[PDB]
Amino acid sequence: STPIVKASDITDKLKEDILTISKDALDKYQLERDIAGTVKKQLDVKYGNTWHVIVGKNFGSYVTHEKGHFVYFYIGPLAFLVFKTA
Amino acid sequence: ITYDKGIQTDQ
Repeated sequence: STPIVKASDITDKLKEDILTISKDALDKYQLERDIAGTVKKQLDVKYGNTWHVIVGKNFGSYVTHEKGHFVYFYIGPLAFLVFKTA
Repeated sequence: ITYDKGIQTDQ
């Protein structure tokens, strides 16, 4: 399923990478925690520390992120909040 | 440089 981007402060290349890593994450893992974990760890390695990932069907959030490192999107019913801090 | 952001799932 093509991701539905709801909010973002991000460049195109970084966005496509996050979405790709997140789709692959869903095929690998069943638990939301593990899905978030593999996204977070891969981004830390590829783009530097420090990433944080929330994956879920019901949550509200308020966070602070580095400029150009924020995306919030759905893949099917599952929402992904992905962002980087210093 | 940072920004703050709030989000809310639809379900």
